[PDB]
Amino acid sequence: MQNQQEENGSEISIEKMKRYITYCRLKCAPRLSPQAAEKLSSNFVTIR
Amino acid sequence: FRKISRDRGIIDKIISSMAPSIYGHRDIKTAVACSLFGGVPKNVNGKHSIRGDINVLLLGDPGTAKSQILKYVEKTAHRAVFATGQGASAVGLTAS
Ligand SMILES: Nc1ncnc2c1ncn2[C@@H]1O[C@H](COP(=O)(O)OP(=O)(O)OP(O)(O)=S)[C@@H](O)[C@H]1O
Ligand SMILES: [Mg+2]
Repeated sequence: MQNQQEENGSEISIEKMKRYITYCRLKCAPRLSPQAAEKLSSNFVTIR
Repeated sequence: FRKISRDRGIIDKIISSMAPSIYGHRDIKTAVACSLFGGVPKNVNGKHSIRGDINVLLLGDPGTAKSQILKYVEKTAHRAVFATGQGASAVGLTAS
C-alpha cells in the first residue's frame, strides 16, 4: 500500500524527501508579512 | 532435516534437546530455543525497520543453573560471543 501511495503521488520516497529538504533549506528563507505580525502579537499576549 | 521436521512433535523434541545437563527448567529451554532460532528481521519500504531476533532475560536466584545454560548456548550456536559485567578476562561490550 505504501508503494501504491508512492506511485499515486500521495507519498514520496525517503531519498526524494532528503533531497527536497536539502533544496528547501539551501534555497528558501521566508519573511513574515507585515499583516501576519499583528495576529501573532495578539495570540502571544492573550496566552500570557 | 526434512524427515525429522515433518514430525508433529518436533518442537517438543527441540525443547527436550536444549541443555541435557539442566533439569526441570522447561520454559527457560523454550526461550533459549526461540532465541537460537529467531524470527525474521524486516525493513518495510526502507523507512521502517522491525527487529527480528528474540532477546531473553534469565532472572534467577543463585544456584538455578543460568550460567550452565549460557555455556550450552555458547556450545550450540554458530556465532555465540560470551561477555560478563563483573569479570575481566573476557571480551568487552564496548567498542574501542
Ligand atoms: N536444574 C538443575 N539441573 C542441573 N544442575 C543444576 C540445576 N540447578 C543447579 N544446578 C547446578 O548447580 C550449580 C550452579 O552453578 P551455576 O550455573 O554457576 O549457578 P548460577 O545459575 O550461575 O547462579 P550464580 O552463579 O550463583 S549467579 C551447577 O553445578 C549446576 O550444574
Ligand atoms: Mg553464574
